[PDB]
Amino acid sequence: KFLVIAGPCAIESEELLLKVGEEIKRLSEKFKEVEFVFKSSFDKANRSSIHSFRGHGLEYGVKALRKVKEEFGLKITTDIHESWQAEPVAEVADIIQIPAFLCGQTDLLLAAAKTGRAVNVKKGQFLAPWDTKNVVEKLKFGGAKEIYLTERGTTFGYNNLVVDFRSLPIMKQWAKVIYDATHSVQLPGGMREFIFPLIRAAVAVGCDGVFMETHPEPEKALSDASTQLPLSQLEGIIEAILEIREVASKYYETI
Amino acid sequence: EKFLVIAGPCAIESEELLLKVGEEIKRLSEKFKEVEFVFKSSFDKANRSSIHSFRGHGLEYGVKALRKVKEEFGLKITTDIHESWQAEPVAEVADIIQIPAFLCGQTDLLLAAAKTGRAVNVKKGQFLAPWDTKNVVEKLKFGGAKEIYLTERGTTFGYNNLVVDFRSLPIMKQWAKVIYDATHSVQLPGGMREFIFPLIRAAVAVGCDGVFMETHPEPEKALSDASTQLPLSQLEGIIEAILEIREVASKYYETI
Amino acid sequence: KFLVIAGPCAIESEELLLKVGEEIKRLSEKFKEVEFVFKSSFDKANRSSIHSFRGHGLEYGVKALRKVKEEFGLKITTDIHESWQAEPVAEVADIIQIPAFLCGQTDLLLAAAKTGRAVNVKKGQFLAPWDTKNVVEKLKFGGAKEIYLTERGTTFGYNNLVVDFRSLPIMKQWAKVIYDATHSVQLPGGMREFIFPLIRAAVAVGCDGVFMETHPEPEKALSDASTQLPLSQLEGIIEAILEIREVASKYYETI
Amino acid sequence: EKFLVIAGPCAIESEELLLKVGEEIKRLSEKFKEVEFVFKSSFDKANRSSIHSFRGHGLEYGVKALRKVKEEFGLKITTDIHESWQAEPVAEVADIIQIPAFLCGQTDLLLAAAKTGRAVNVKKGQFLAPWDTKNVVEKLKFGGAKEIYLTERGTTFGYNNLVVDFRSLPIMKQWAKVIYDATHSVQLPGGMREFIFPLIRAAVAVGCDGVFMETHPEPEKALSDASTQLPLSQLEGIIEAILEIREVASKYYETI
Ligand SMILES: O=C[C@H](O)[C@H](O)[C@H](O)COP(=O)(O)O
Ligand SMILES: O=C[C@H](O)[C@H](O)[C@H](O)COP(=O)(O)O
Repeated sequence: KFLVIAGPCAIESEELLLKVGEEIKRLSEKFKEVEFVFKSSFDKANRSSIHSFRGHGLEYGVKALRKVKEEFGLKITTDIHESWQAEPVAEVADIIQIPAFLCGQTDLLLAAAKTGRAVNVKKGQFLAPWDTKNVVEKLKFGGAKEIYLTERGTTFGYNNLVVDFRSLPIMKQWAKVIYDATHSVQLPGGMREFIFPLIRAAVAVGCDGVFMETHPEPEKALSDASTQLPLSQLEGIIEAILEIREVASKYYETI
Repeated sequence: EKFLVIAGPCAIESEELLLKVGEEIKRLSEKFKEVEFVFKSSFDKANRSSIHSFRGHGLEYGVKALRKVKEEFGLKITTDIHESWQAEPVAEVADIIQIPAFLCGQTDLLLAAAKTGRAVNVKKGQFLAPWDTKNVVEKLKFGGAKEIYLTERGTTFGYNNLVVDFRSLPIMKQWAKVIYDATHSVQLPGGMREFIFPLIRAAVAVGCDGVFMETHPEPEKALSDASTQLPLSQLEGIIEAILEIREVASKYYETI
Repeated sequence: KFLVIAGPCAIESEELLLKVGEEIKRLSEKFKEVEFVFKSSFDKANRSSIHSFRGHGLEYGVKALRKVKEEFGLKITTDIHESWQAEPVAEVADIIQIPAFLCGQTDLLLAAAKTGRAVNVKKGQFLAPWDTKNVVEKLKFGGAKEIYLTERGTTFGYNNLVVDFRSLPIMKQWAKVIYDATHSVQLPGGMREFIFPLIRAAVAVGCDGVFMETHPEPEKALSDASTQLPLSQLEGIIEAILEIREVASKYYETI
Repeated sequence: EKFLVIAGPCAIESEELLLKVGEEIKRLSEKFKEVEFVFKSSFDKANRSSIHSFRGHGLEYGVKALRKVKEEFGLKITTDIHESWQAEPVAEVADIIQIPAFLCGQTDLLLAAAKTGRAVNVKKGQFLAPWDTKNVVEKLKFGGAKEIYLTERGTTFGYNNLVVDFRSLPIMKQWAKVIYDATHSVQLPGGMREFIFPLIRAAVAVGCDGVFMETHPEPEKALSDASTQLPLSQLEGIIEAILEIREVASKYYETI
């Protein structure tokens, strides 16, 4: 079924995770046709500034995510940054996420694949659509069975990203495709006004799921404040994409 | 608002080809009554890569052929101009005067089109940022244009490649009606037909005021853009699909 | 010999042209090894705003340029924007310049070639280096014998241009290459601080000439105010590029 | 200031290959006394496109081979790290710790290199703007780095292509010494050796603190970057040329 990956950008506190988790649980009950996966990072490994928020550590993060899975019975996903983190994370993560900048790091991919868990690789801003084939092959070599490729924008000049929707049908040739509606509109080193419009495009073209970061009060988020979606708007956007998908799916090309 | 569909053969290879495509467009206009069809075809391809490629049969012949289409089928007409002097004669048959992408900044050409009293559709240059189309519209308004369109046809992305930045649609909608060019946006400067349909679906899901599509009875035999012109028999199905997606997505279109 | 095309961006007045022309004449006498060509546009056909300065017309422009050629005996070059302007311009212009946005307009190229004059085509911001071969062929078809291709930057994201120096050796395969030091640093819709550094790169790589707009008081220019080079700095930059060229020329690849 | 030349085989294919290249570099260091040579070679290619491509013989073997080069030729050494834990062992032989382009933003890796007390050279990411390297340097300084370098190795320009924006050299010089990577800047992601020499000439004419060049006795047989590694016999001539261009251009280098 259609996948929806959502949650707060960073694990600011398990309290925050539980609040967002509650709403995601509710939506989960309202849209039985959709598979929800709760996402949150235990560490922001590449903030621009050394003085910005990174997180509270892997242990605190895995624990908080554990609380969410136990308290709401929701699937979990979080990203790893070095090979050694794959094993401890796979304890609670149903899907291991590979950061865009690290999509080419062979050891990280193999470490993730070895855990037996599903792997979702964010397509690097520097990577061409057809070059993701090699990424998938590495993961298969490492034993991965459930593989996802996430479109999150491509470098377009300086401090700007563009979404080349031709990438969706191309990557679909070798993996399930997810569209990241949050980071695709960000300006490296973004405009929330473009999040919904581009999400509509993604489902009209055809993808296997959408990725969206949401926060009760984006204004106060410790990361991606200007792009995280207000929690109260999540339901409406999901309903909208299911409606558009229902109609457009009739024309999705056979890949 | 009535959705605009601009379609027709890339070039006026012959008056016969035009009537053949025109006949099909006329039939679709009778079916899709919620759509405003505009027949398009260039009397001249002024910037073919090679000096040896087909350009056309001249302005006189072209206007004459386009007039035959309007007279026989009662369809609106659009064609592009390349120099200021062409605006007047072309305005005699063209309901919408098209401004080529490479020429979207030529002040005199814009002014020439504007003073004819006809609608003007400017192809956004492959080098132009979406927010910079504001001054292009300002020039047209200054010149007397009352009905203005901006067409998204891709942006330079490395060498011999174009990418469609759909953020341009809501941005340009701030100052003009927006049209999505489904044919030229997938061509590799100096074409990939498999991406025509998916990208047009994205355009209507995002929200635009119309779509531009070149169609030919037999693309394979086309004298220009043979790789991207849509087979005529496929037009009806594409239009039905974009109307369906437009309908379901419409309640979510943001207000400017 | 090495070509140096210089002059004020636009013909603000024949007075301005004579002042710049005087200095160019002087430099002409100081550097006999260089072929100087005076440049100035009689019309800025694509200003962003309808309210910006365009010029005083073709007649006034051709007349002013005529005064410069007669009073100083300097070669002349100016750009045309529509086919009909080719003939009247060729009366005084030794080199007819084709604007970057119009480098693909067949009739404009043929009209310029038919005049018998030399033709310098500014490479479009949208054009790939290898695609200039077709441009040259069009001009040869039209009778052109002396053909130049000018590097002036390539579209790089929005409102930015990058100079891919690989273009110099590539275009050299079919025409003489000129490097435009002024427009290459401009930000469409620029930083004067990068003009000199990039000029040095151009001569180190290897070109047949340089193009530079200069004005007695750039601060007061009616066009390209932030990028035109102060007249007083022209001599030093020219001396610098001749010195660098003298040394680097030993390594210019055989094309 | 003493010009820096970082050179060596892309990968440590064997300790034998290293000594062969090292011998030539040692000879050039005796001739070009105004140059500070640093021998470079990766103990691991952690991001080859294919899982089937050559990666290396391990960290232990690599450090051992690099140590043999330093001991036998008395040359400075540099190699890249891919994860935080590698910084300590690598710092035992490496005078300069290199940070891969894709990893230029990984805070922990930067911090790990910085606390070793060794110099750190960060390859500017293909996705990073020149002005955004300021925070990368800030992180290193925060971590204890006293000698920092930023290497220009090209920027993403469309698909499978990189362009070198030479404006980056004077921009990055504001906060660190700048090195120009002559090998990777001409490679087509997922190589054009004919552009290596001309672009390196541009780099020195613009002004940099050093150049980075991969060289192999027989590029054709290289296990990595066989298309762009410079034939060893050509190194001397390239170095002489950049020193000559640097000299003549130097009086014109702008002050930061
Ligand atoms: O503006 C021109 C449009 O891109 C056309 O598709 C153009 O005529 C391309 O022509 P060619 O196939 O000669 O490059
Ligand atoms: O960062 C990696 C450098 O670009 C190398 O040249 C890299 O290993 C490229 O490898 P491949 O030839 O497998 O794509």
